[PDB]
Formats: sequence, C-alpha cells, structure tokens
Amino acid sequence: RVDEFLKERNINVGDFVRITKEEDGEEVTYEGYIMPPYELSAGDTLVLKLENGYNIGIALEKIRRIEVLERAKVKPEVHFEALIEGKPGLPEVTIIGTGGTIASRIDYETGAVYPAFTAEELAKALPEIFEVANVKPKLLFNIFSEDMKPKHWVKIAHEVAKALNSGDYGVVVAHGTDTMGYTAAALSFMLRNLGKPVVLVGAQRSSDRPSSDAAMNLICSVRMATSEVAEVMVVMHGETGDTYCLAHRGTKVRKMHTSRRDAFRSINDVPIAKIWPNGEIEFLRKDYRKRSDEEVEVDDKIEEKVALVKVYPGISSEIIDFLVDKGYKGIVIEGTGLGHTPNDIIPSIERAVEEGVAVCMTSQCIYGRVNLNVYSTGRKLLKAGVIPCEDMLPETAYVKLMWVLGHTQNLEEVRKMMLTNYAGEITPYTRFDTYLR
Amino acid sequence: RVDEFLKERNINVGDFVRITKEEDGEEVTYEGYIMPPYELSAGDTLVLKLENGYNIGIALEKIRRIEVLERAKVKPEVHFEALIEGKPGLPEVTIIGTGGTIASRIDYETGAVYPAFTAEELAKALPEIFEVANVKPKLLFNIFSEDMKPKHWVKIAHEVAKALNSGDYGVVVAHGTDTMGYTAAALSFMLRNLGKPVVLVGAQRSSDRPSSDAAMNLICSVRMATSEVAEVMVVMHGETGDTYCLAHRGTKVRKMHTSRRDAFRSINDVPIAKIWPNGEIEFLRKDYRKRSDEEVEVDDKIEEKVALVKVYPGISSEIIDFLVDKGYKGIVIEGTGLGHTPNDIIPSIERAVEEGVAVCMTSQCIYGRVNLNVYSTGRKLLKAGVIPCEDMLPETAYVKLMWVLGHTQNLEEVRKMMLTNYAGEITPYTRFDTYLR
Amino acid sequence: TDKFNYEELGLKVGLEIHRQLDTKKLFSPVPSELSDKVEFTFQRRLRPTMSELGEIDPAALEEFKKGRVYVYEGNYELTDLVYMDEEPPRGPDREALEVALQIAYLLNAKPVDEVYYMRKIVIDGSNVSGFQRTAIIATDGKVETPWGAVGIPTICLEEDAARIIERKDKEVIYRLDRLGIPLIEISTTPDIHHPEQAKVVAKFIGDALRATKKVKRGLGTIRQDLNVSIKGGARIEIKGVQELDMIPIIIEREVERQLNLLKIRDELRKRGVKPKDIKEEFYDVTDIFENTKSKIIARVIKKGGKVLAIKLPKFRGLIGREIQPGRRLGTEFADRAKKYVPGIFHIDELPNYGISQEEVNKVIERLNLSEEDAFVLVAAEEEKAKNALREVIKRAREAIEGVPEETRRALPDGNTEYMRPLPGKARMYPETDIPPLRIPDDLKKKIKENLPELPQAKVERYVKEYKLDRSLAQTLVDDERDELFEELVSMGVKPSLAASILVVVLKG
Amino acid sequence: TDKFNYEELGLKVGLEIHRQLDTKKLFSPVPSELSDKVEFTFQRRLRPTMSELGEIDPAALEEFKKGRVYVYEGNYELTDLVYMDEEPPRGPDREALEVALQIAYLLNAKPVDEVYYMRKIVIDGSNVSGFQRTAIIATDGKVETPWGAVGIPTICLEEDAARIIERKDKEVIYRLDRLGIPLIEISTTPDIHHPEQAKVVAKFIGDALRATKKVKRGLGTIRQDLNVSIKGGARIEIKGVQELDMIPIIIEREVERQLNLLKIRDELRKRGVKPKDIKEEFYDVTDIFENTKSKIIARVIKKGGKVLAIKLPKFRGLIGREIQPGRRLGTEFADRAKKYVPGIFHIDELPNYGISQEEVNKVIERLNLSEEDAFVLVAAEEEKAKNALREVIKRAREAIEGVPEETRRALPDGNTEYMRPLPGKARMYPETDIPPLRIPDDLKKKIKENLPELPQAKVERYVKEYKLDRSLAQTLVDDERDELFEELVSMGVKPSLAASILVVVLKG
Ligand SMILES: N[C@@H](CC(=O)O)C(=O)O
Ligand SMILES: N[C@@H](CC(=O)O)C(=O)O
Repeated sequence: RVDEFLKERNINVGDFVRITKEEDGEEVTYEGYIMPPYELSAGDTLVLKLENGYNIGIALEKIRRIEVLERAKVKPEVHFEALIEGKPGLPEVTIIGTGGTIASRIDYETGAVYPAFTAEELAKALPEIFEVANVKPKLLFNIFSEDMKPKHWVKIAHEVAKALNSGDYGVVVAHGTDTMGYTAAALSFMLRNLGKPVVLVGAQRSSDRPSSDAAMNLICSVRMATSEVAEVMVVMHGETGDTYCLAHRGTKVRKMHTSRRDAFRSINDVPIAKIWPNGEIEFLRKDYRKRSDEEVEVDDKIEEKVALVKVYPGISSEIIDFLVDKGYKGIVIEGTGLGHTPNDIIPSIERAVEEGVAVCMTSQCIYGRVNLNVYSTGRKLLKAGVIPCEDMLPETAYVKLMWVLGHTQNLEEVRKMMLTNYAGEITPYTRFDTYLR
Repeated sequence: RVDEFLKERNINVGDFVRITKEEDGEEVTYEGYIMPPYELSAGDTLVLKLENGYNIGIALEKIRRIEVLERAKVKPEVHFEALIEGKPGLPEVTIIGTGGTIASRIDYETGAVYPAFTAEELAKALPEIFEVANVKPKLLFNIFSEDMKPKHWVKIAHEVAKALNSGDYGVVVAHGTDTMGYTAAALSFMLRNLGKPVVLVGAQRSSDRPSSDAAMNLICSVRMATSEVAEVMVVMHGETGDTYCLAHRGTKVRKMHTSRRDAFRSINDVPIAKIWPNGEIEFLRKDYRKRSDEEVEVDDKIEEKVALVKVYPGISSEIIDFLVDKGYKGIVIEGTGLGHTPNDIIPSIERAVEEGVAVCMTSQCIYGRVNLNVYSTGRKLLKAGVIPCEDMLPETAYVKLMWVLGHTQNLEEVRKMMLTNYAGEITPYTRFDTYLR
Repeated sequence: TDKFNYEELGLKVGLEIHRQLDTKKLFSPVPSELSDKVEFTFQRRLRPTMSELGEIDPAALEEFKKGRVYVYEGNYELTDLVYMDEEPPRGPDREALEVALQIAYLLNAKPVDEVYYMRKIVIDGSNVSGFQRTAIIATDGKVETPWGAVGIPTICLEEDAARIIERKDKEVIYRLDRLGIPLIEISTTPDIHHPEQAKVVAKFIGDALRATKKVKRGLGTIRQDLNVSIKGGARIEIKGVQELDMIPIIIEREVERQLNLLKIRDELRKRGVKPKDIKEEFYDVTDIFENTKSKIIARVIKKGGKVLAIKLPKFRGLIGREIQPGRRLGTEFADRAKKYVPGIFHIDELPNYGISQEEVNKVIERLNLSEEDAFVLVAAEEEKAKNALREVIKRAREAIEGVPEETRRALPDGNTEYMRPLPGKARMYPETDIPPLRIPDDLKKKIKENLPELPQAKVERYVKEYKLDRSLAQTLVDDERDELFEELVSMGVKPSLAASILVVVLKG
Repeated sequence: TDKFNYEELGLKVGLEIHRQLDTKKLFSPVPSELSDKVEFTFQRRLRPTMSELGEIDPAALEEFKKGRVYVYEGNYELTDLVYMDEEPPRGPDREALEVALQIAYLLNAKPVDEVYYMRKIVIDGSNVSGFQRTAIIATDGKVETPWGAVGIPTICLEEDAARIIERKDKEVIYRLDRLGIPLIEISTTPDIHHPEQAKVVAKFIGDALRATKKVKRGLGTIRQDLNVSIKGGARIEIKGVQELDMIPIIIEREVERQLNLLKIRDELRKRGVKPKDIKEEFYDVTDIFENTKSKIIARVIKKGGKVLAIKLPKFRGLIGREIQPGRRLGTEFADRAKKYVPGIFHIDELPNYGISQEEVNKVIERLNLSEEDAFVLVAAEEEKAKNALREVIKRAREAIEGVPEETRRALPDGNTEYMRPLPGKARMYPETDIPPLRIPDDLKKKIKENLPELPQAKVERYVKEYKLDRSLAQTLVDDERDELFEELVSMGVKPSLAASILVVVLKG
C-alpha cells in the first residue's frame, strides 16, 4: 500500500525528504532519507532514516506533506580484484564458494550489507589467511545450505577434485551452516581416494558483526587445508569463546545447536584435532588418512529418490505406504532407541522391502549404535529385511543410501555397501568418551 | 519345518531326549531337554539343552534317531501376593504398570525369564523401596513403549489422578525406555493443576541381568515420588555408574543415546535435581512446583491427527501435500538451524496453513532456540503463518500440538496455546549450562 | 543576580540523560539483576568491518592493533545466550517499551508510529556483539521553563553495556549481568541559555522519570552529562555531573573557564605568538638540578631521570593566570601532560617546591628567555618526559587558538578537569534480527491518558486537597516515602497529619 | 615303573584347559591389548536375580549383603560400551570362532550345527554384565594315548573376566582391558587312569592350540586344572597347575595323600571314633601358658590373647602322621584353621617351639586325655581361636569318615594345599542378544581340511624330510623358531643345516 503510494507522488528510495504528519491533532515534522520496506510486510508504514542514522516509521494516513529536498545521490558501484598476487613459497588453497559468506562490507550511510568473496576483500577483511597460503576464491554458486540438493553436492565434488588435482595444496569449501553436515557426508563418499585436505566452513554469526565467528573459522580452516589430514572435514569453533576450532570427520558431524558456535559436534566418534587460529594443532586421534600424491577420483552416482522418515508414537502406516507408492527406492527410518518402530507399522515396512525398497535403520537418539537383535520388535524389523546401520548418523545414512542406491538396486548388495566403511561413517566399537561431547 | 517334524514323532518341548545325527559320515549322540526355537529362525535346526545346561543346535536333516527318555517334568506353577501390608508411617505410592518391567524371575533350568510386578515380587527384589514408602503396584497394561499411542497417555493420566486423588503421596509409572520422553510430555499437559509428584521410570538394561539399572532407578524414583516436587519427571541414571539419578522435568527430557543408562538428558534447561539411592537430594534449581493439596485435574482433549516431519536436503513438497490431502490438523516440522525449510517447500506449507492446518517449527538440532526473524527463509515461513515454537523439543511440540488442537482449530488460538507455557516446555531464555549437559 | 550576562556570551547548553528501567533486559526475558557471583567465563576478540568501499575505521582498526582480548564474566542463572552473542535477540521488552512511551508523553514527546532498531558499533568490548542495539522512540518533546521552552529532539531506548571489571593490558574483563538492562536516553537541544534553566530541565526530566515508578534507583544508575559553550569558545562535553544541584554552578564555572581562556588567548595574540613559535625541541636541564633541594626532581635524577625544558614564547604570567577558582592555565598543561607524567613545573609557579631562584635563572638562561617568554619543566625518564612535554606543547599551541574541544569531567568544586578528547561520530546499521515494532494508535492513547502524576504535582496536591503542611508534603516525596504515604490514606484512614507527621518526623 | 598300581586304586583323572585366543574381543571388535594406562573409572553394583519361584541364590545373596561396590578402570581408546554393559554385545568374533572350530578338529571333536550362547552368572563383579558369555562349540572329541583314548566331552568358546587390581574392603577394583578376550575351554573326562596319560593328553591339546599359531603365549594366559579321585576317595579339584611336566607328579602326590588319609580313616574306625563323638567344647588352658618360653604364644597373651584347646578322642599318633612328603594330617588341620588363625599346635608335634614338656602334660590333664587322646591349641583373640578350632573340628570329624571333597591348589613340591570348597553348580540362562550362529557344512569342510601342523609332527618332518639333527629339529620348534626356519628354507635356501645350525646354534 506504500510501495505504490510513494511512487505515485513521484519519490525514489534514497531521496532526502521532509515529511509533515499529524499525531493526536498536531504537526510532527521529520527529515530523512526514504528507506526500503521491511524485508517481509505490507506497509501502512514508511521507513525514513534521519540525519541521526536512526531509522523511523511513519503511518501513511498521517502524512500530510512529503516534500523532496535532495534526491537519490546514487553513486559508483566499486569493484575489487578477484584474485591477488600470491607469495613465494606458499601453498595454493582455493576457496570454493557454495553460498556461505565468510566476509562482508557494510555501507553505513546506506545501511546495506554486501557479501564478500573477492580476494582483495578477503585480504583487507581477513589478512591472516594470506600469511598461511595463497588463497584463491572460486565462485561455484550462491546458495543457502537450507535449499541445497544432492545435485549441488556433485557440482561441488568435481570443482574440489579439479582444483585439488590441478595442483592446489588443499581445498576449503565456504558452505552455509544449516545443511553443512549433510554436504560434508556427501563429499566424503564422493571424493574417492583423496590425498589432500577438504574443509567445509561457515559462520554461525553473520560476517558483518564485529563478533562474527567467520574470521577465526576461516583461519583455522585454511591452516587445516594446509595439514597432513587427507579427508573431508568440518572446522568450526570447539567451544563458545574464541579459542580453538575442532576439525570433525565429515561423516560424524551434526549440527547440535540452533545458534551456538559449539553447534557442530562429532558423534559416536572423536574429532580429528584441535586447531588454533594461532597455528598450534593437537590431533585427538592417530588414525586419520595422511597426505599422499594419489589423485582424487570423484564418484557421482546417486539415486536421490530416497526419504528420511523419523518415527514417533502415533505414526500411521500411510506415511510409508505413500512413499513406496510414489516410487521411492530408499527409506532411511530414523526410529526409536536401539532402532525400533511401532509394531503397527512393521507391515508397511515389510511391504516396502517386498517392493525392493531399501529400508535402513538408525535412531532418533543421535548418539549410540543401532542393534536389532536384543528386543523382539527389532527381530521383527530384521525379518522384514530392514538394514541395520550400526552407529551411523541418521543424516549420514540418508546421504549414503542415495549414493549406494546410485550404484545398485539389489538389496543384498545395498546391505554390504551401506555396512561397508568408506569413511568414518561407522565404527568398530563405541568409545566411552564419544557422547555429548 | 522343525516344528511339525518334531510333533509328528511325538516330541514335546521340555521332553528329555536322546538324539543321534550323522555329522560328516561320523556318528554323534546328544542327550538333553528339547528347547523352543529362537524367536524367528524357521526349520532346519532343533535346539537341545544338554545336562550341562548349555544350548545346542541339531540340523534336523542329520537326525537319524530321536528317543524320549523321560517326559516333560513341567509342573508347580506358583503365584505371589499382588499387594502387601504396609509399614507404619510410610507414604502411599502407586506404581502404575505400563509395560516397562522393573523386575523379573528367571527359570534357570528352563531358560525362561518372567516379568515381575507383584508387591511380593517387588519386595523380594527391591526391599529398598518398601523401606521408603508403601508401594502399591497397579497393572494398567503391559505394552512396549515402542508401540505406545495417545489413547494410552489418556488411560495413564486418568489412572494417575485416580491414585493421586485417592490419597497416594505420589505416583510412579513403569514405562518403556524408547517412548518415555513422549509420554513424559503428554502426562505433563494432561495432568492439569498438579500438586503431587508423578514419576516416569524404566530400565535401559533389562531388569533380569545382575547389572540392570531397574533397581536403582526404581529406588530413586520412589524417593522422588516422596518429593516436595509437584510435577511429572523422568528419573534415570545421571551417568554410567551407579552414582546418582537425574530428575528431569518431563517436557525437556530427551533420549539422547541409544543404550546407555546415561541416555536421558535435559534439553535446554537444567534437571530438577540429583538424587542418590542413598536418599540424598541436591536440587539443581529453585524454580519447580511445590507440593500442595491441590487436586489433580486430567485434560484428555487431544486431536491425534498430527504428524512430525523432519526436513532434509531435497524433500519433495509432496510429503507435506500428502499430509494435507489426507486431512491432518497439525504438522510439527523438525526444521533446520534457527528453524528453516528449503524454500523449495515453503509453498506446500503455505497451502496447508490456508487449509487451516496448524504448522509449527522446531529444529533438527535438539538444543537451541528456533527463531524465524533473523534469516530470510525464516521470515518467509513466518509470513506463511507458521507457528515458531521457541525452544521447545520437537517431540514435545508434536505432543503439545495434538493436545492444543484437541482444544481448538482456530490458528490464532493455536499460537497462544502452543506459545503458552503450561509445563516446562518453553524457556524464558537459554542458559549457558544447558547444552550437551 | 547572575555572575555573567549569559546573553552577551552566547551561552549554549545541552542536556543528555541516560537512565535504567527496572524491567527485564531489553532483548531477552532476563532479570536486570546484578550479581557478584561469577561462575564461568569466556574469552572473545572483536574485529573491525569494511565499509562500502573496503575501508576500516581508524579507531576500531587502531583497537584491533592493540591486540586485546575480551574476557566476559557471567553466572549460570543470569547469563543467557543472547548476551553471550550465541542466540538472536528478541525484543524490545514490552514493559520497557511502554515505560519509554510513557516517559515520552510525560515529556510532551510525539512517539514514533513504528520502531526500528539500530546497531551502534562499539569498540570497547563492553558489548559482546560488537554493537549496542538502539532505537528512537519519540521526538520533538519540550520542557517549559522560566526562561522559555527547551526542546527534547530525541528519546531513545537502548541497551546498556557490560560492567568493566578490569582493563589489563591486552585483556579487558567485563561482567555480563549489566549487559542488556534497558536504558532510556533523553537529549535536550543546545539552546538552554542560562545555568538555572538547565537545572530546571534537568529536574523536570528527572521527575518525569521518578513518576513512571519503574526506573531504577541507586548509585550508578543515572547519567547527567552537559555540553556548555560561549560565543567564540568551544563545545565542551562535561561528564559525570553527580547531583542535580551542581548543574547551575558547573555551567557557571565552565563559562568562567572559557571566558578566561579567551582573555588569555587575546593577550597572547596581542603579544604576537603563533603555534609555530612553539618549537618542539626539549632542552636538557638535568644539570641545573644536579644539586637542587626539590625532593621531587632529586629522586627522578638519582633513578636516572632527566629534566627537560620547553620554551614557551611570550607565555609569561599567562601560565599562572587563574581560569577557574583554584585552577590555572598550567593546570590544563599539567592535565594533558598527565597522560605520561604525574606533574609538571612551570615558570610562573616558582621559586617553590624546593626550586631556587638560582635554578630558575639558570634555566631562563640556557633557554635564552625574554621577559615575556616562559618555560615548563618535566622530571621523568627521558622518553616519558618528552611525550609529556609534547602533550604540553600541543596544549600551549591550542591555547593561542582558543578553547580546545574536549570532554572534561565534573569536580566537587563545580570545576572541570580534562578527561579525554570528544568522541567521534558513531557508526550505525540496521538490527535486522528484531522485526519493526508497530505502535498501535490505541496503545498510544491508552497510555497517553493514564500518565502518572509528577512528584511535585503530588506535593502540591497534598497541600491543597489534604491540607497537610508543606514540609510534610515535600519530605514525604523528597525521601521517596511518598509511595507508602499514599497507601495509608487510601484506607480513608489517617487523614494526612497523623500519617504525614508519623512518617517524615516520628520515624526520624 | 609306577609308584602305585593305579589300576587297583580307583584312579580317575579329569582335565580342563582354558586359553586366550589372539583375536579381537569375543563380543566386540576390540583389540585384546592389555594396557596399564587408566584414563577413566566408573562405579557399579550387582544384584542377585529371583528364581522361577522367587528365591535368591544364597551364594549371591551373601556377596550382596557384604555391600561391596565394583570399580572399573578403562582407557578411552581400548574400553568400549559393550564391555561397560552399556551397549549390546556382537559376536562371536569370526576369527576367534573359526580358531575354535580349528582347535576342535585337531581334537577329533565334532562341531555343532548351530551355536547358542549362554550366560553363566558371576558373583565376583569380574564380569560387568554380571555374567560371562559361554557356548558349546564341539562335542565328543578324543586324544589317543598309550594307555588308551581319553575323551573330550566339551569344547567351549567363552569370555575371559576382567583383571583384579585391588580388593579393598567393600570395594573391588577391576581393569577392563582383559574383559572380553576370547577364551577356549577344553574339558577331558575323569576316565584318565594314569599320571603320564594325563601329561600326554595335556601336552597334545597344548600342541594343538599352538598349531593354530593364533593363540596367546602369555604368562598368565594358560589355565590347566586337574580333578583327582581314587576308589573310596573323593573328587579333588587341583587348581593352578604350573608346567606340563608337573602334571605326572602332582597327580601322584594326590593319589598318595588320599591313599594315606584313608589308611588313617581305617585306623580311626578301628579305634572306634565318631563324628558326634567330637564335642565342640573349648578349654581355657591359657593360664598353663602364663609362663612359657614360646615367644609365639607368649606374644599372644601379652596382647590380650587367650589359648584354647580341643579334645580329639583316639587321634594320637595320627594327627602328626605324614600323608605327603613334608605334610601330615596336622598340616591339613592348620590349613582349614588358617581361615581365622595363622596356625595351630597339636599334641603330636610338641614338645617344641619353646613349649616345655611340662606344659604338654599339664594340658593332658585339664582336658583329661587317654593314651590315645590328643589335642589342638590355638592362641588368638577369644573368638578367633573358637572359630579356628571349630574349623579344625569340621575336618577332624571328616577325617574319621574319609576324604573331604575340596578344591586344592598345587605347590612347587608337587603336593597340594587347601583353598576352598568344591565350587557350586553354575546358573546359566540364554544369551538373548546374540542370534544363534549356524556353522555351514561348507565352512566345516574348509576348516577340517586345512588343519594346521601340530608342533611335534613338524619336528618329525624336518628330520625325516630335510634329514637334519633331531636335536636341531626339536630346538628349532621348542624355541618357537618353527616359523623362521620354514620361512628361511622356503627360500629354497639354507637346505636345513645352514638354517637350523644358524638359528638354533649360531644365534645362541
Ligand atoms: N540461513 C543460513 C544460516 C547460517 O548459515 O547461519 C544458511 O545459509 O545456512
Ligand atoms: N524395547 C524396549 C526398550 C527398553 O525399554 O530399553 C521397550 O520395551 O521399550
């Protein structure tokens, strides 16, 4: 209601104006620059920035006079150097931009914030990395971890494989935070025979806030791209304070918190190491793939007609009939406890196997391992031919099944593959110090 | 194939026999009592219990001679006294049996394990509780938590109030491990205006193995029944050791691990207090409902046509659509990060809402607080009328919605309801010592 | 009868007032309780941000260079993620918002139609997120006064910063409990043209605040800052004005200070001395003081210190000239010098402190001073001494120009003291986490009609309606016992005298 | 040449052997690595389980009443939830299994078609789950011998308990590393009728296990037990028999001890004594020792101790009779007595130990002893001496009847010493978590063919095939070089003497 009205009286966003309005019978006079409407609301209100910087709101109906003093002083549209002159004797690490922003410029006068992925920007914004390696920013695509599909993971693997095999010492993927753990699991299975560091990294606090965890995460991540660890890892704060990051093995990481930096944790397995922006490192494990010269081989194949179904008291078999019915080849059921399902639903699962669907079992209890022999319900799910996925993260098992169904459609074979340990995905046994950490 | 073959030759389970079978041309002969066939593994093999007590397998095929030496001694059959004479001065405590066995007898010469729930059996197994209060076991229904449903959370809430109002000092409910945190949250909303302690309790380790956690949990449970705490709680081990149990407020309790006694954790709030079988108690907070004379009022109202949906990279909006078409009144979405869904799906949600469906947003990361105002995707979901459920547990939100809908269909009301704190579910603010704790 | 004809001297005064609301923290349902219990701690570092065109704020950049870490103290019960910067904020807290609105109307302000929150950037580390969430809530209010109406351009509701526990070098420790407490800021306009008028505005606003009866009361809970000026002088920010009753004398003493400085500058201009005539060359005089009887200098030397001089042309009898009762131009010099040195000696103040005429003439010589030229000493380690003498030179220079812009603090004297340089313009930008808050016309009205009665309006009523004696009426109010008093009578009870007397007098 | 006509006597010898397999833990993919690194510890209690008809096993109830708490030590890398009773077991381990299947054929035993696991309950606390997982794998196997064939009824693949570390009171500490390591149990049949026949069967099995070259060659890793009996004797469990060469003698020192004990029981029957004829009455002969040159007793008294005696009708000249070289029926008394007192004194051993003959006769009086009546003295704290003597009573009576069916431990001499009563029958119940494992004829065949080479057989092939010295052939295998040599010659190299001579000779 205001967008048009403004235009009607011939006004442009940014024009310096002087509004007069009525409030409880009497005149109130303002003077500011017309600002854009709230990112999500029809307006019976107009936004005006005063010569204070303070944004104010005015109700249309109350506006009696809205003169224009100065007009939209639109300007420049500055540009930055994509890549920058490297340094002698420093590794080449290419930062594949997946959409997760690691820096940003903010126009105070305008109040707008623009992402930043240009080397000339990452330089002034985050110098630290350039005294560790020659950073090569590579725009793959701007996307939110929220709406990212398997196909994207693929476009990632290649670009990593490429740059990596194209001489780069290590790669660093700047992904969004919401889905990072899914992505991580993806590349893990995709980058077959890897001999160099692959690092997913993002910020919990937006790049613009002085308190962003973006910087430290980047530094730590690059120092790792530069490490002797030959596998896909996620590098995020380890604690809440600016201390050290943790490098988790990309098949045992889950976002465990809605907004904290501690958000990412290793599950059912220990992290790989602690890194400090400072440079010191501390492996927490000895069994990690080491640096080599082997060429990374991307493995595309993935059947994405697979769904993840979380069980709960009161689910109807209809939810599963529907899936079989719409031609889903795989179902990763994230069930209850040791890996159970309500018995009133074991038949719809029994039927999904008969229709040659791959049904995998994991548990809603993020930590722990699935074992279907103990209790009767489990044995029943076993008979129906359900595939127990040991201690594999429910999200990881989802990604995995797609990949594995992208190789076979034969269940006996899907069993072996699922249960085969290509990455840290599964564990021989559960360590006591592997829970709630 | 073994079942019938056995009967034919007139052989009763429990009969002492002498069988001979040809193993690799060789001749072998066993003498033991015939046993029942493993849960589910048909034909080809007969199980025999040698006088060693050891169990053996005989491939029917290979059997050449089966002679019955003695018959099935099967006899006695003893029963125990359901209730017993209380001790002077002790409080009355009723243990409602929901199927979560807390004790068992075991026929060593038979190999069978029988669940026990008699006061006599409980005393013969757990003297400790009969020293804290007068325990009156009341068998409501023997069911696995795995397949527990809303119709039950109603029968429980009533059974509780009855006993609670009959004049019991507190109530203890023997539930199963798997679902317990769902039930816990149900009894939290249904048991309106509570004044006495209500305690869910089960054993992670079956209650027949010398190592079980049934006992200590029971013991700590009955002690809490006697607390000054007027709310539904879950009381389980706080660690691996037989140290102390934790009393968690029944709506911030989740089963975080697949099999440890350590399994139940308080998500997003602190436990009410630590208790030792010993009898000692240490409150971890001051703000919990105190005991009073208040009589409990049940509140059955619940629309069980609610689904819980976990979002993951690439979900066809078809799954939300199916739910809508099928006529679901409410949908709790286990979102992403601060509560997101792929934009690729917002539309389907947007429709379900226009279709008068109650859509609530929780979060895949168990800990933390949903908030759809920070990011663009969130703002989208808000504009689509999705009810953001603060820091409520996904499983708790599912249960809270069935209840809230059973009270209204007006979405404006559903908010208030949902966003109104009836028990511990929403938190004023998130404390630092609430994560992974 | 005033001291100066404040109309001739273009006296302009402004008022800035911060006050905490006794509500929950502005962006999280947390008690605005303070606690000396620190149960855990976390360490953090803040980092500047590029501008639309890759620039880094010098100040914030400068602070980055100091390489300091911020340690924050908090307890498990009063510290939430929002004020740890580990969860998005929710707000503003409705209670605080309304109290703001109320205060607005109560001050004749016109509340905004829709509120938008800003992020003021903050270097200190006093704000864990790097910024302070602020918002304008009302505008163009006004306080009537004997000298004419004074305006209130802006009323804002913002977050207060964390408490500082210690500023070690390369590590400042802050306590989180105070972070988030709601703050209402009320700002005058640079027109108050009389000391008294100032006190009046200051007092009215203070009272509007008491009225709301949900504004924190206590020690460090009220900020009253002034900004004085004179025709041909300079805008001087004066922090820490303790009690309302000092406002008139402070403003008066300042006008005096500035008035005198100008008189001095004029004498200088007349003698003809330009800032360039004050060369930053330091004469080493540690010699003329090898055997002096000044305990001060003597110690400095024995420890290996030096006595450097500075030649200040035509500054004689001007360094010792008084600008405020008990303060001289040299007190300003010394003040600025204090950044590196405990004190300074200057030609106008000695012979004294153990320095003989001999020592003085010996210096007048080695510097080749005229009868108009003067000098200034400093006894400390060679470098410190220089930096101090530099700081003094900068000031002697500024002195020939006029009144240096600076932020001085209030003294129990009614005098001011240099404190730091005026703060730079703040950088602000949209707090996109908090949705715009629309203020309904029904809420504004439902609030605008039920405004509390000012404290004085009460005292006056007590005297009319209830007839009780004034001394009783005021004392009931001036000693915050006005709340209870109202309670007794509500019972149709103790008419007034009984109640009033028993309280104000009996219980005292 | 034998010591006795073992055919006349009812010589029945049984044999049981336990051995750790070098695979991963039996019910969890865990490295059977021991470790002395303790990174964490946890507490635990175990409770008895009700019977078919609500009865608590006495032996367990006992342990329970004691109120002991079990502490377990583990290290982050080698300790897993499965042996913490915090995650269901997974097994049996395939290697460990096969190895078992292999050892079974080496013993002509017939494997089972399908394996069912059991749970043997364990009081100790040495089993975190409260039980040890066992299972029969093969039955009726045999070991050919010079005196005839000896049969192997069972061959089991079970779990080894954890390592005891400290037995504080009301608290036992155990180390988990050992828990779960596979264990192979082979049991003979009490049909063995010769001391050397035992060594044969014992040795052979020993070789068969070595043949798998996948067994642990550790210090405390090989458990071998014997249970001996004679006609008119009793089944005695001899635990902890050291080396294979000790078997022959130990089995004889037993046949001897039992043969003499009876030759004593016949003596008693003759003298006509009876179980009831031994009243448990204590005499306070203490005083008679008030003045004794026996430091031993004298110390007791001086510390508030009393000397007590016992009357044993017609036990004179027998208590001091030697049953085994260096041991006499009295020694047996002291052992049972050791349960409460460090030792005892009997009429047939003194005068001695500083006990004057005077003292002896003086005791014969107060208790009135016949020309065949004897006594026993025990200086200890009131009650101690009572219980001690009571235990002496128990045995004494038993002696009149025959051979006490007890469990004795072997000594270096070859004689035995009392330990505890014959263990009670174990209580087991299905191990429900592990699905029944079936052994395909397919796998049975593959394993039955490729059976390994028994040690000796190799020795005998080296001589016969490579024509080398018998001395070298033996010393080549007897010193585990059995592999290195084969590996060397495998190079078509060092014929046999080049290698054999090198290894067995050169090296040394
Ligand atoms: N919505 C954001 C959330 C984040 O990354 O913090 C994303 O792109 O994942
Ligand atoms: N399946 C079991 C799980 C348990 O209680 O541990 C049940 O009955 O719920």
